[PDB]
Formats: sequence, C-alpha cells, structure tokens
Amino acid sequence: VNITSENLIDDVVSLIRGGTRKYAFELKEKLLRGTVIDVTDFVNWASSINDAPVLISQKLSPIYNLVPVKMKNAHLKKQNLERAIEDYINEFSVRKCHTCQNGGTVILMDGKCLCACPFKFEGIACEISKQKISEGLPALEFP
Amino acid sequence: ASMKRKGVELKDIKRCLGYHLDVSLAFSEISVGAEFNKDDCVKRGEGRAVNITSENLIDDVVSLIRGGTRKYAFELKEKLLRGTVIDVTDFVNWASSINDAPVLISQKLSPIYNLVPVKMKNAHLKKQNLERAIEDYINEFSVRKCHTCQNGGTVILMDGKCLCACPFKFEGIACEISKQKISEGLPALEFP
Amino acid sequence: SHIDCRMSPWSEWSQCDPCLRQMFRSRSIEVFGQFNGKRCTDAVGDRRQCVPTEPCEDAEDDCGNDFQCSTGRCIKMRLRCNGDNDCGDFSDEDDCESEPRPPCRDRVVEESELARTAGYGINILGMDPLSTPFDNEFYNGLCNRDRDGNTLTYYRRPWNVASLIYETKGEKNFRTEHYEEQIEAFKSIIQEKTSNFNAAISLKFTPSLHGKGSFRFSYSKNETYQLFLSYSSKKEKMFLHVKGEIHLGRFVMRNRDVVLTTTFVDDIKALPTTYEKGEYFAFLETYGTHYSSSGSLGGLYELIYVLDK
Ligand SMILES: *[C@@H]1O[C@H](CO)[C@@H](O[C@@H]2O[C@H](CO)[C@@H](O)[C@H](O)[C@H]2NC(C)=O)[C@H](O)[C@H]1NC(C)=O
Ligand SMILES: *[C@@H]1O[C@H](CO)[C@@H](O)[C@H](O)[C@H]1NC(C)=O
Ligand SMILES: *[C@@H]1O[C@H](CO)[C@@H](O)[C@H](O)[C@H]1NC(C)=O
Repeated sequence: VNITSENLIDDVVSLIRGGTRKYAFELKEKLLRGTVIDVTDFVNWASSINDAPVLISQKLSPIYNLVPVKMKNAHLKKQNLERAIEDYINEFSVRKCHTCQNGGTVILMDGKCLCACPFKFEGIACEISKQKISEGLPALEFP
Repeated sequence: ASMKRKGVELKDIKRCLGYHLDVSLAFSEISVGAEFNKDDCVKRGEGRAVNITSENLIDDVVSLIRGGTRKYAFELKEKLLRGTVIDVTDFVNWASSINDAPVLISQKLSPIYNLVPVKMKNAHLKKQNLERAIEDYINEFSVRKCHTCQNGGTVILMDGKCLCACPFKFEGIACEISKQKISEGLPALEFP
Repeated sequence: SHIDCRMSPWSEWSQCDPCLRQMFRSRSIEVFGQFNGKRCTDAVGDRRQCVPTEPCEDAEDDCGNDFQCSTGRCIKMRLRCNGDNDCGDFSDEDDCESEPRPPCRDRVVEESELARTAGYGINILGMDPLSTPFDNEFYNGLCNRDRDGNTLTYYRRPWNVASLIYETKGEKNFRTEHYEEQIEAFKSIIQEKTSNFNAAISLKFTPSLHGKGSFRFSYSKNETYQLFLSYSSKKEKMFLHVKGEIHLGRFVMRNRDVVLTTTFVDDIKALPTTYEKGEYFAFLETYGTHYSSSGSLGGLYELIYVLDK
C-alpha cells in the first residue's frame, strides 16, 4: 500500500488609492513582488497625494441633524427622516437575506446576495467542496 | 516556538517446543518399535514509531512619523524602515522641513468651561452648565460602557464600532477562534 | 436553488399632497435571492399626479429680515456688495451702489482642490463617501487665516467648516507568521512458525517362519508472516500582511449654524410631510444616509498574503 497526498493553498490581495494616477500605480507595480523599494517613487508619491487626496478616517453624523431649523416644517420632517434613516438601515441588509454555507461571509452588492466562500472551499453557494477526495480501486482490470 | 517528540517501540517474541519419543520392545523372536517426535516453534514481532515536529513563528512591526514637509518627511520614512544606511543630508533636511510645518508633541490640558468670558449675559450659569456637560460627556460613551472582549483584547471605540484589538498569537474579531491551530494525528489504516 | 424574489407587498393609497401634488402608493422589499436565480433590483416607491383639494396656504416667507436672495437665502449682516460670494457669481453683487470695498486686504489664495469640498455622503450600506450635500464656498465675515501647509501659501477656511488641520501624519504596520506540523509513524510485525513430526514403528516375528516390518513417516511445515505499516503527514501555514496610511489633512464640519446649498434646500423645501417612504428612500440615495462630521484627507494602501500547505 503506497498512497501520497499533498495540498497547497496561496492567496494574495492588495489595494491603493490617492494621488495622481501616474505616480500612484507606479508605486503599485514596484511594490508587488518588486523587492526593490525606490527612493524617488515615494517622494513622488508624497507630491502626488498632495494634488488628489482621499478619505482615511471619517467621523459620522446623521443627516436629519443637518436639516435647517425654523423652516416651513423642519421639525416634523426631521423626525420623519429620522424614522426613514432608521428604517433604511433595517429594511434591506445581510440580516434579512439568507445565510450561506460553511461560514461563508454573506455580502450584498445591488441585489445579488452572494456569499464569500473560504479559500479551501469552492465557489457559489459553498456546496461542492473541491478539497476533492482520493479514490482507490484495487480491482483487476478487465481489459 | 518549536516542539519535537519521538517515540520508538520494538517487540519481538520467540518460543519453540521440542519432543522426542522412542520405545523399542523385544520378546521365538518378536520386535516392537515406536518413535514419535514433535517440533513446534512460534515467533511474534511488533514495531511502533512516533515522530511529531511542530514549530511556530510570530513577527510584528509598526512605525509612525509626523511633521515637516511631505517630501522630506517620508524620504526619512522610506530610508529608516529596513534601510540600514542612515544618511547625513536627510536629517538636516528634516530639520529645515519641520521648521515649516510643526505639530504637537507635549500638550498641557485645561477645561473649556474655564475659558468662558466672565461678566457676560449668563456666564456663570452657563459655566457650571457646561461643567456638567463636560463631566457627562466623558462619562456618557466610552469603553467603560461598552462590552468586554475576550482573551484580554484591548477594546477601542472608533465612531460607534466597539472593536477590540486581539493579541498577536490570536486571530481577529471577537477573539473567538484561536488559530494557534492544533495538530491532529490519525494512525488509522487507510480504507483505499 | 432558483430562489425567486417575493417583492410585491402593496399598500393602500394615502392622502394626496396639496402643495407637493403627489400620491404615496407604498411598497416594501422582502426577499432578494441568495443564489444565481432571478435578480430583482425593483426600487421601493411610487408616485402619481393628484388634483389638490387643500388651498395650500402654508408657504415659506423670505425670512422677514433683510434682502432676499434670488434662490431663497438671506443676508445676515454683511452679504452686500463686499466680495462675499454666496448666491451666484454676480447674483448677490448685482447691485453695487457703494464702492467695492474688499473684505480682506492680505493676499490669501483660495482653497484649491483641498478640503474645501468637505461634504461627504457615505452610505453605511453602500460604498465610499459621496460629494458635498451643502454649499461650502460662502463665508460670513473677516477671513480666517490658514497659515499652514507644505509651502508658503495662505488658504481660506469656509464658514461651514469649523476646522481645517494640515497635519501630515504617517504610519505603517507589518506582521508575519509561520505554522508547521509534522507527524510520522512506522510499524513492523513479523510472525514465524515451524512444525515437524516423525513416526517410526518396526515389527519383526520369527518363532520355517519369518517376519519383518518397518514403518517410516516424516512431516515438514513452516509459515512465515510479515507486516509493515508506515504513515507520514506534514502541514505548513503562513500568514502575513502589511498596511500603510499617509495622512494629509483633517477637517471638522461645524455641526450647527451652517449654510446649505440651493439644490439641497430646494429638495427639503419640495419635500413631503406625511411619511412618504417612497420619496424618502429615493431622496436617501441622492445625498446618502448620513454625512461626515469630521474627515481625513489623504490616502492609504494595504497588502495581504496567505499561504497553506
Ligand atoms: C522523526 O523522523 C524524522 C524523519 O525525517 C527525523 O528527522 C531526521 O530525518 C533524517 C532524514 O529523514 C534522518 O536521517 C534522521 O535520522 C532524522 N533524525 C533523527 C534524530 O532520527 C526526526 O528527528 C525524528 N524525530 C522527531 C522528534 O521528529
Ligand atoms: C525428526 O526428529 C529430528 C531429530 O529429533 C528433528 O530435528 C526433526 O525436526 C523431526 N521431524 C522431521 C525430520 O520431520
Ligand atoms: C520458512 O520457509 C521459507 C520458505 O522458503 C524459508 O525461506 C525460510 O527460511 C523458512 N524458515 C525457517 C525458520 O525454516
């Protein structure tokens, strides 16, 4: 009896944002498996981000607190949108959708209630495993 | 971290039996003979081995910087991180860089309700009114009122999200799954 | 599973709006569909023209205070011809009887592409922040200096934005891990048996009469058994990731006593008051669900790597 089995799994992800498109993605190409960090690209990235920045940390505040006071019907519309903003977040979400299989994190992208399946598992619905399983038949060949 | 354990077992048993029987009779001449011989040997053998190696490695790095113009500041950042070659001109440039755009280092604190202008319309009553507000503000929402995380995870509060920073050797949110994981061994004979 | 969308619970027609002139046939979303079945993006809400029955006596007065603008806002104290752009390029400064007195003598460059656009309409259920829902160009009085930044230049801070910091914070983090698992087992079993037998008997008789007999018998046998078993397994896991954020600037929008844009005010002015979930859900997507009280201009990058053996 001689049976060998080996499995390998590898995953990579990355993201970037901000700065002019020339200097930003020049940093992207050289960072991914480049192994040679340059001095000028990061300095260019410094001047690049000065032109086109983007949010990093964002403190939040409800909109119904921003309605102008002493308007025609400001107060009643304020609590009216307050009921709307509370219902909006509780109307449609992952909480109301169905749960995926094998602990797949369920997302919601414009109606499509897909679930992100783990690395060792296969795609949609997390039904088929794709580990697969080894099968052995010691039967004598017919021909 | 590393772990190794080895176990070797060997068992061998031999046992044999021997028997020899011979009978001869004589008695006019009569001769009677008999010979019965028995031989039986038994051997038993057993072997076992145990070989289990485990190793764990953990590495964490963090850094931060602030102040000065964005050109000279991050030129210092790129060369400090694993650069191993400290330059003479970048630190001098950093000196002139921080002169243009500085930032706080040490900050002595003072309450706002002491800054309200005196002899105003209702300064005093509003002063103690904000004093009750500043005392309630720090005691209204904080980590003290939120829930405690697991495995001694330091709990933070970032705009409603009451997340807890989990230790290095442990996994992410809620500090539920360990991810040490644990080694499993099955010596059962393979079915196919 | 071809899960369909049970997405049609209809409601009763509510009362017509006299001033808005709209009806409120309502609806609600119940089922999306978790699988590859019928996608259903049917939006909730329905409108209809209706003959108004109320006289619609309620109206928005022009603040009863001072000169009304061409869009609906009002001068507080100094929105006259003093270089204060609030309504239009020359809407407020249309009538200039006195000399064009400048509000500020020092040379202060306008906030170009910086946090000037401090309004953001991020959706907690949606994606990254949106554009500004309010006017962020109007300023009240004497220019508030913003003598900070990389170079030597003076920017302006609008009256809507309470603070605008230029802290160039920068940080990064990295992590690594390695897992190793190994197991081996050897087994050996041997069996041996040997069997031998003999049988000899002789007979002779002589009391002419003679007799002789001799029997012989042998036996040989051995059975050797051998067994061998081996098992080995190795597992390795690696997890490492890095993240970095180059902070550029930070702002804090003033919570109260802030001015709004003519587009958003017109939407709030032309807005129902009888809980029109249909239009409110439509209005919710236009300007997001909740705005940003304080942001952080800049940019960040991240890298994630996984390995399993
Ligand atoms: C268990 O067995 C492994 C077998 O890999 C031992 O590692 C060494 O492996 C080499 C090549 O396979 C052999 O030549 C050495 O003799 C092995 N070392 C020893 C000490 O025998 C491993 O050391 C064994 N023990 C443990 C605890 O893993
Ligand atoms: C017969 O006897 C001999 C001597 O005792 C012994 O070695 C042998 O195993 C026996 N059986 C045979 C030869 O089958
Ligand atoms: C058992 O029989 C096998 C078969 O040839 C032989 O190779 C082996 O030597 C024998 N063992 C003994 C102890 O007689």
